[PDB]
Amino acid sequence: GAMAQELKERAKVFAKPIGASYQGILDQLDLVHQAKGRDQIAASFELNKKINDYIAEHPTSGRNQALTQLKEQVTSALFIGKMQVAQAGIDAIAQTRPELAARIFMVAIEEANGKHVGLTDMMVRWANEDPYLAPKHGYKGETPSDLGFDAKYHVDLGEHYADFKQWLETSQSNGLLSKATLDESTKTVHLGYSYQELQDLTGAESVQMAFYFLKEAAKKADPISGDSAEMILLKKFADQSYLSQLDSDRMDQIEGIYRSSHETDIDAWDRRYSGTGYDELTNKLASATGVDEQLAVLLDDRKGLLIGEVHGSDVNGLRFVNEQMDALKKQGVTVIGLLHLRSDLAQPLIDRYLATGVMSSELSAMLKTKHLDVTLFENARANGMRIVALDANSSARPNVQGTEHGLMYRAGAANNIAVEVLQNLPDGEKFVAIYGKALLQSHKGIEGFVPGITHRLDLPALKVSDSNQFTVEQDDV
Repeated sequence: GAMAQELKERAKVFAKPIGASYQGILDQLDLVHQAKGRDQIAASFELNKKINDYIAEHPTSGRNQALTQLKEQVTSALFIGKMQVAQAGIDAIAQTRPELAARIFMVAIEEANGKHVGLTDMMVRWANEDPYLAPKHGYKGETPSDLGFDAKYHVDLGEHYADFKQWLETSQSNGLLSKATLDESTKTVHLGYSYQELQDLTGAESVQMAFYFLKEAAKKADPISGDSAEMILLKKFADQSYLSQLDSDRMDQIEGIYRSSHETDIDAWDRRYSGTGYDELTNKLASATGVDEQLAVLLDDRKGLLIGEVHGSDVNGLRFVNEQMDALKKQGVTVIGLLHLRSDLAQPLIDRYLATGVMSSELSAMLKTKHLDVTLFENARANGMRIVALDANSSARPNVQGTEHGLMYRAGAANNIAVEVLQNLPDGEKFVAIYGKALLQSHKGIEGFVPGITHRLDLPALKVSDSNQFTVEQDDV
C-alpha cells in the first residue's frame, strides 16, 4: 500500500542508504585521516577525484552539497598561502592523476620556500606534453602473490595464448624469459620483463616469436587509438606497482635534468675542450705516436676515455677496447663501459659471468641481439676488468611517441648512470666507455636542455680510426 511506501520513503530520506560509490568516498576519507607525508596529499587529490566522479554520475544526489564543500575545504588546505602560485597547473593534473600531482606538489612546497625555482613549471609542462605521463589505467584487479618475481604486466592473450605459450615454453627450456608465468584459465601471462628488455633478447628467435604474439594481443586490445603496442601494454596491462615506479622515476629524472643544467660546469668544459683548449689538446695528441702515447695524452689528468660510435658500422670503438685491452690496462683502465647494454637488465648477468666464468643463456642472447663479441667479455674477465652496462630503460628511438621528451628522458637517465658508475672509481682507476654520438653531445631543444655525457664527466668526445688513431670530436653546437 501507500502507507508502506510512505514509511519506506521517510526512512530512505533520513538515513540515505550508502551506495558503492559513496562508500568509496568514505573509505578514501579514512585514508586522508590516517596517511602522512606525500601519501596524505595523494590521498587528498584522490578524494577530490572521487567526489568529482560521484557528482558527475549522481547529478541530483542530496549528498552533492556536502561533498562539494568537503572538496573546497580540502582544496583550500592544500593550496593555502604561496602554494596557490602553482595551483592551477597542479590541480589540472590532479583531475586525472592524483599520485602524479602529489609528487609535483611536494616539489612546489620546496619551490614556495625558494628551492629550484622553475622546476615546478617544468614538471607540470612534462606532465601535459610527455605521452608517457598521460593517464595510464593499467591492469586492475587481483594479481597473484606466488610469482618469484615482480610482474610488470598482466596480459590477457586471448586468441594468441596457444602460440605465445609454445614460444614461451621453448624460450624457458633454453633459459630465457624465466620471469613469466601463465594462467591458462584466464589466458594471461604474468610477465616480468618490460617491452624494452624483451626487445634486447630478440636475437633469440624463440623470444622474438613470443614477443611478436605478445604485441599482437596488445594491438587487438586497442585497435582504435593510435597507440603503439608498447603504450597499449602500459595503459591496459601494466602492473600498478610498475606504473607507480615508472611515474616516480620519470619525475626523478626531470629533476635530475633540471639540476644538471645548473650544476654542470659547462663554462670550464668549453675552456678545456673548445677553442684554444681544443686546439691544444689536438696538437698534443697528434704529436704522440702509437696507441701507448695517445692513451697517455688522453688519460693525462682525466678519469677516462669517451669513444663515439656512429649508426651503421664504425665499430672501431668496440674493436679497439677488445684488441688493445692490454694497453688500456697498463694505463690504469679497470672498467669498460657499453651503452649497448641496459644497466638494470644486464649488470647482474655480466657480474655473474665475470665471477663464475660461466655465461648464462640470457646474457648470450643479449650479446647476440646487440652483435657484441663474446671475446670482449672473456678478455675482460681474464684481464681483471669489469664491463658495465650504461644505458637506461627507455627507447633509444630518436622519435618516441612523437615528442622530444623521450630523447631528453634517455639523456637524463644515461647521465645519471654515468655519474653513478663512471664518475667516482677508486683513486687511480680509469674507464673507457663507448657511447653513441648523440649522447656525447648536449641536447639543445625547444622543449629543454640536457648536458652531454661529455659535459657531465668533464671529458672530450673521441673517435678512433681503423688504424687506432684517436681524434677529438668537436662539440656539436
